[PDB]
Amino acid sequence: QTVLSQSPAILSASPGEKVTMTCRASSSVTYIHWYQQKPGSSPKSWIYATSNLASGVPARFSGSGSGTSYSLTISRVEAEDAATYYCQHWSSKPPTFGGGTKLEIKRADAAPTVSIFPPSSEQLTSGGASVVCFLNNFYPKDINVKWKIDGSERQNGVLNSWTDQDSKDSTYSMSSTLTLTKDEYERHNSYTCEATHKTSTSPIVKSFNRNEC
Amino acid sequence: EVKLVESGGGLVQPGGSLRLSCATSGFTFTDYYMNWVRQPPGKALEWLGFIGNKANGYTTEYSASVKGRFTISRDKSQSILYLQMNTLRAEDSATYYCTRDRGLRFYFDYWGQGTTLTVSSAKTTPPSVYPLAPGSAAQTNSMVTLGCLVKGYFPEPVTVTWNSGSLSSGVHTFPAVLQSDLYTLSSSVTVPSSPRPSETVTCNVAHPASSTKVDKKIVPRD
Repeated sequence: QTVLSQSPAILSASPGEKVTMTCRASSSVTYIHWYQQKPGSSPKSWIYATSNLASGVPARFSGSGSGTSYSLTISRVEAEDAATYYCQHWSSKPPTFGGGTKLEIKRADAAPTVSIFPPSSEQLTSGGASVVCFLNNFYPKDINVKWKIDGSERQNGVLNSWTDQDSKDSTYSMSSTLTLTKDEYERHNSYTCEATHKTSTSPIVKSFNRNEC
Repeated sequence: EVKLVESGGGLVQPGGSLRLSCATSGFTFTDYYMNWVRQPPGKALEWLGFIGNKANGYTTEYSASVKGRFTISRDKSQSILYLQMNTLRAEDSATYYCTRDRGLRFYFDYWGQGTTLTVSSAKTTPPSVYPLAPGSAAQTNSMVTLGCLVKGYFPEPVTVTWNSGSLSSGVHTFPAVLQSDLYTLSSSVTVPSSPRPSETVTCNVAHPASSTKVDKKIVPRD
C-alpha cells in the first residue's frame, strides 16, 4: 500500500523566493520521483530517483530525502514555475502518486477587465437569451460576481467558470453567464454584471439596457 | 526524441468496450515496460497496468480495479501500445496517458499527451456557436474584447481558435460547464481596435464527436 501525502496542498511564492514542498510516505520507500503538470498538459518527469534532474529541467530545482520524508526545492521561483507537482513511489503494487502541491505565483493586485454582452441575435431568434460577462486578467483569484436585472439581484441561472493561473502574467480570468429564455430577457431593461474584488471596496459594474433591434 | 501519441478517446456507454492506442517512436518499443495511467476529474493519478519488455517475456500486470476489465498489448507490426477496456462504467471517465517506465518498476520518464474517455448514456450533440460583440460603440479606453459562446454540446471536447490560431494573444478559452447532460463554454479574444471590425475576427470551433466545424465571424452590431 503505502500512501503518499504531499504538503502543502497550495504553496504561495513570489518570484525570487526559495520554496520547498514535501512528500511523506506512510511507510519507508527507497526512491520518490517527482512530476510537474501544467493544466491542459500531461505530467512531465521533473526529479527522478529522489534527486536527479530530468533532462531539460532548470538547475534551480533539486530534490532530497530518505525513508519516509522527501522534498522538492526551487532555489529561485520564476513565474513559469506555476504548476502542480506530484510525487510517486513504486514499492509494491500498485505504484501510487501523492495528491499534489499546487505552486501559486504571488503577484500584485490587478482589477479585472470586465466586458458585458447582450444575447446574440442568432441565439435570441432560437428562443434563448444568454447574457455573458468576461472578468479578465485579475489577481487574486478570489472574486465575487453578482447579477442584477433592474436593480434586483438574482442568482439562479448563473454559470461561472474560472481559468488557471496565467504562466506569463500570473493572472486569473473568469466568465459568468446569466441564462434565460428570450421571453424572460424581454421583461426587464437593465442588465448588470457586478464584480466585488480585493482591488476595491466598491464593485465594478458593467451594464447595458436591452435595446430591441 | 522519445514520443508517445495517443488516439481513441471519446464517449462510450456503460457496459461498452473501447480500445485506446499510443503510437511510440524514438526508442526500441520492445525493450521497455509500457504503462497506462489515468487522471480522473479532481482525483489523483492512477496507474492501471503495464506490459513488459522482450527480455522479461512481455508480461502484463494490472491494478486491482481494472484487473480483468482492462488488457494491455503491443501491435504486431506497428509500434503501437493498446489499452483494451471492457464493461466500462462512469467512474472510468478520465484522461488516459500511456507512459514509459525507464526501467523495471522505476519511474515514468515519458508521457503521452493524453486522450479522454467519457462513459455515459447521454447523447452526442453538436454545439450551438454564437458570436459576442458589444451592443454599442464601446471604445473610450482602447483595446476591444470579443467572444463566442459554444453552447449545448456533448461530449467534451471542442477546440476553439481565433483566426485559425493567427490570434494567439489575448485569448481566454474557459473550461466548459456541464448541466443536465450538456456542456457550454465560452472564449474571449482581446484585440487592438485597429484590427476590428476593420480586419475580420473569427472563432473556429470544432467538435470532433459530431464532426462539426464552424467559424463565426464577429460582426459589429448596435
